[PDB]
Amino acid sequence: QVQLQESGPGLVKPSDTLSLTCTVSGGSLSSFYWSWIRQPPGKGLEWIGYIYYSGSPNYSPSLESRVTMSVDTTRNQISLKLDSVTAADTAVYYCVRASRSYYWGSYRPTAFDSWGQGTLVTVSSASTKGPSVFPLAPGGTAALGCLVKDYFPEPVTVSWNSGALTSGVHTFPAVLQSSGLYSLSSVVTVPSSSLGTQTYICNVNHKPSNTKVDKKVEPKS
Amino acid sequence: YELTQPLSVSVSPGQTAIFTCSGDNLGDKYVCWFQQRPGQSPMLLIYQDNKRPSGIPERFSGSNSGNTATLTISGTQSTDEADYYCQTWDSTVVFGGGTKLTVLGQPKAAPSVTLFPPSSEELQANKATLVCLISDFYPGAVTVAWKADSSPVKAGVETTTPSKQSNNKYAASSYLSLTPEQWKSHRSYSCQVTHEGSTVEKTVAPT
Amino acid sequence: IQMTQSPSSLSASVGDRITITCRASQAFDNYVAWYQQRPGKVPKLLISAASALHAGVPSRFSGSGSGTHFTLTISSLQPEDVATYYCQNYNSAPLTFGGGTKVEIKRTVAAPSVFIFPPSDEQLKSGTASVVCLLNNFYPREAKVQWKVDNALQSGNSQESVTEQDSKDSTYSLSSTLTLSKADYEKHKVYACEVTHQGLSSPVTKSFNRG
Amino acid sequence: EAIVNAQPKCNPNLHYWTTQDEGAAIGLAWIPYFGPAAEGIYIEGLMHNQDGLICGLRQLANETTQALQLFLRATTELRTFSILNRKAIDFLLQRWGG
Amino acid sequence: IPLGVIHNSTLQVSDVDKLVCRDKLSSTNQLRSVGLNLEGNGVATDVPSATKRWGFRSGVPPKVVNYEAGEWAENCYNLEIKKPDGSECLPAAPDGIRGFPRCRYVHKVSGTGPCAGDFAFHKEGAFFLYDRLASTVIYRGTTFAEGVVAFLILPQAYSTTIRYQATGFGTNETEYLFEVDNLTYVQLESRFTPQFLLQLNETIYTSGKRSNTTGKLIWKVNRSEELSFS
Amino acid sequence: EVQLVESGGGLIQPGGSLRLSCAASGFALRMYDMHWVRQTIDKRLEWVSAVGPSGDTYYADSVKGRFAVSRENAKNSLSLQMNSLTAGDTAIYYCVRSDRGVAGLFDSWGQGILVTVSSASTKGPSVFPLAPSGGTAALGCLVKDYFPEPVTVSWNSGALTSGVHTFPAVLQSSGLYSLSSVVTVPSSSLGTQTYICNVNHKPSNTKVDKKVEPK
Repeated sequence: QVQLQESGPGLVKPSDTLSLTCTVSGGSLSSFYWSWIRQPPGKGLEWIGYIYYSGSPNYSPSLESRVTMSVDTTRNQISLKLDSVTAADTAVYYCVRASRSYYWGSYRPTAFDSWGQGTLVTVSSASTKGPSVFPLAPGGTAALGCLVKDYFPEPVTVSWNSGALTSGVHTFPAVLQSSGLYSLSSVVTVPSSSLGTQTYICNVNHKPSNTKVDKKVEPKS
Repeated sequence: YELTQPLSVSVSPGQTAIFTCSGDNLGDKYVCWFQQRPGQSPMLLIYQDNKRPSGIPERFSGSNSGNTATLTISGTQSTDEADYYCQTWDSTVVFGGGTKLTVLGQPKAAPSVTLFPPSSEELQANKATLVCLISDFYPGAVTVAWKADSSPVKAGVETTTPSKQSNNKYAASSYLSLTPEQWKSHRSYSCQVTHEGSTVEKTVAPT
Repeated sequence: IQMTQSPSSLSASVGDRITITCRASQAFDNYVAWYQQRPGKVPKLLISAASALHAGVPSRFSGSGSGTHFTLTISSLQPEDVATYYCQNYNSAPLTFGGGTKVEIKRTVAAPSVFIFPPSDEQLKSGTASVVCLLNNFYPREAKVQWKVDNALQSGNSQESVTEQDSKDSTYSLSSTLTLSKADYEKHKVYACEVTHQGLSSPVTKSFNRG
Repeated sequence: EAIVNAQPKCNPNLHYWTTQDEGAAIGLAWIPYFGPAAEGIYIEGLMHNQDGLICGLRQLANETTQALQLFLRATTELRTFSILNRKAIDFLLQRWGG
Repeated sequence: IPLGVIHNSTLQVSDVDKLVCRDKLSSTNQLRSVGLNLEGNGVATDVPSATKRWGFRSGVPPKVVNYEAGEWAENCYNLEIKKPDGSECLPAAPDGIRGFPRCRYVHKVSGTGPCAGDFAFHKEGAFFLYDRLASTVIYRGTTFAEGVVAFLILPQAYSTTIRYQATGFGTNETEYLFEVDNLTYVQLESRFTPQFLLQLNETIYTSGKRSNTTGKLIWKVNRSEELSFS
Repeated sequence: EVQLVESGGGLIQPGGSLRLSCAASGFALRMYDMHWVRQTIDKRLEWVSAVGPSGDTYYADSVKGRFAVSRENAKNSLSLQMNSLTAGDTAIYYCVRSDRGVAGLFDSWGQGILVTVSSASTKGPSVFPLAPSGGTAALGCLVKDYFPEPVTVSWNSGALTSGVHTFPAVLQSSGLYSLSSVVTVPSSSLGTQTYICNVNHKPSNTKVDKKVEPK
């Protein structure tokens, strides 16, 4: 099965060159067109460009002077480079497969038929402020959690017990403070009897500042 | 060249939702439709005007002629709630602005509210945050106010927009930032969540 | 174009399973029929399309095969199944039948009741004399019937006939008929039919003296 | 001239089938190994009787038969496909000379 | 062979020897060969009369053309019939030739008759439409659709089978039965929509008049009235 | 229900002629292909000929050019003209209905009729008693020196069937047939119960009823 994986969500400084890669696994690169498509927060979709392994890349007229794409057939990878980056370039970037067929007197892309999960690129200068995470202490159910405070930029991901704990887990979208910094919370709901019968550890990943935290939440009301 | 989609389309449960996508001589081009559920990647629904990939049920159909392409969903479910995008190829790729699908004549669910006091660890760091987490409400709109004792709090409040949840209810969060002295100087603090004209309030106290 | 069957005959106990094979030379999209002919009776269609059971046939009958090898199986052999079975190609040319496979029940050995009959006076009147020896309701069919006339063992002047296997008790009956001229008959005294059979610990002799 | 449908009836819709699952141009849908079976390659469509078009058609389909039959009689090859590349050649020859 | 020409929705009938300067033909792609069915002209589809339409004869070799796009059929037919002593009536279907693609009803007429003639042609010119190939002869055990072919020059821009048993096929004294059970059948009084034959199907497994190892042949006469034969 | 009744058989000289007829009931000839199938002396089954409702005739090569098959739909009857006969045509002949639908599938069989081709006269049988002599007693009739086949034998005009064994005929060196029919009876019924064997030999128009007395 053909899978698409974008590099990893995180930071780029304003005016810098954004560099992303998409790694394709269970299948050869050569049979498809490959595109990049992005989505700024709360907005629609914007095509950046596409490339065929044996062809020349074509780019959007409005990004043409700032963007390039490349393919590495031996690493099974597609790259994207985007120059002179600003806050308007903060977005989810998707690696996107496009099928190739003959119609209307040429080989042409036919459909954006497979999309990656996307990678969130946040553009910013506030020296990658990492999060401070604090424990949130606990009918028939108790709620406990962790507060992920004053980090910047997005994104942060959160798991519990290294992903072993998924049931009753709710991670909230971050708030943007007047400070310009972000905060979010993650909580797990457990039944009354379950509470205290095992460990609860909050795993916070802030890739833009290269930090990770395991805050153990002591089950004490 | 630009593709025009309405901002919003609504439908009654189990009935037919129709999306329009218009552009100058759109019928001369091939149109694809995509679905995007909240927090998820876009997915191809329709390509070359009316063709379905595997995985796309027959109740989804596409058409394109003249200056208008349509996407039609029969037997629409609330699980079909998503943003829907029209797309074609001119001299370059062009996407419509997207149409948000709302399934109406849905029941209602009151918000669940959990309020956390500042942690001992945060207090020892000489900071204080009250955390009001709001979940499982429908429709997805709430207003949040804070009180110190019986008095309204203006400053230090940060609130998120509500966001679609896994069970397809909604969630939001609100934070109140205090100094440790402010926290300890009052007998209580309250988070007040108003949903569809009625209010649930949770209260915490320094103990 | 040529149907042949194997074996020519087979034996099995009641309740046992048996299989008849029909070999086709050339192939013909498996249009093979099976027919049952009970002894002294008219053939009846059993199976078509190699495996399609017909009217009134018990489910213990099954057919299979393909191309040119085809088979008929009985899963619980019963007395009323004793018969000759024919395969036939139909829906093709030429229409030909297998040579048939004869099915018999394997049982113990029920000794024959033996009876002897002197010639009637009416027959003697005609200048000929027939002596009849009857072996009744025996199994297996194999029997040794020897004629003795005044203790010589008589050659070449007797003939046998055997019934078909009885549809009730699965037994056979046999007649042996010794034919002499009237003069020859009156030339001797003791007439004896000696019967040797698996069910007879020793041979049984039925005799009479002329007169 | 133009044709005039003269059949006893004409069932004016044209629910048609034709060759290509032409979104079979994706995945491995094109690899003979993978893909549709003998009866999945076709695509449907409905044509309405816009103007005399379809009745016209059925009437043509009727009118041609005679000649197309005589043509077949003349032909020695068992399966004839060439007829339209035939006409297309005839057509070119026509506007490249007489 | 005449050539259908179409602008917008207008259908002219030319040839090329009459085509005017700038009926702009710029691609081989604008050339299509269509296969429509007699079905959609009025032509009945009652198995008896549809049968009555075809016939047998030898000494005339079969021919085949190919059509690119067909028409959905309400009715089709499948012929596995023979002459009294085995011997097939119809040839087998040579490579490439398959069963017509779209039928709502397939009418599998199993049976027997006399076959005076090596092949069976259509007695009005019509072609037997198979999978993208139109023949002048019916091949054994393969579904088809009575139809006729046309040639165009465009502008620039599940199923169910019904079984039958029949006798003296080629003859004038033919007799048609509708096969419902391995041992039960019904007499075909011509005027009989397939929907109706399938309603008889339903009302027989429901009612219960499907015989038991003794073969019956009922006769409907129009919840209704079914009699028996003898 | 379906009944098929053959007639017109018997004994004939080689090179001679016979006409078999078959009367059908319970269906309708128009609806079936009709066949003739024979069982020769080696008990092998052999398809002989066929005719369709329109009268299209077919023959096994072994009888082709010598046989002629025909039918009358309106009379629901069929016939087999058998000419240039040979000893190899000696057989039981069956009128047979083939499944309407597919050809060669023989779903209905007549009773069969004997045809013998040989140089030899018709001859009525002599019928002699086989007199009984213990719980069970046996008695019978000897049916000797007749020609050709067949004969029928009954006991007490069919009233007595139990324990009856009628043996297949044997050809004697004289070229005439002979067989016996026997019946097992309670020995205590002898002297009081009358036993008569009924013998019919149609080819010779011979009919004998023989009373079999004890001793």
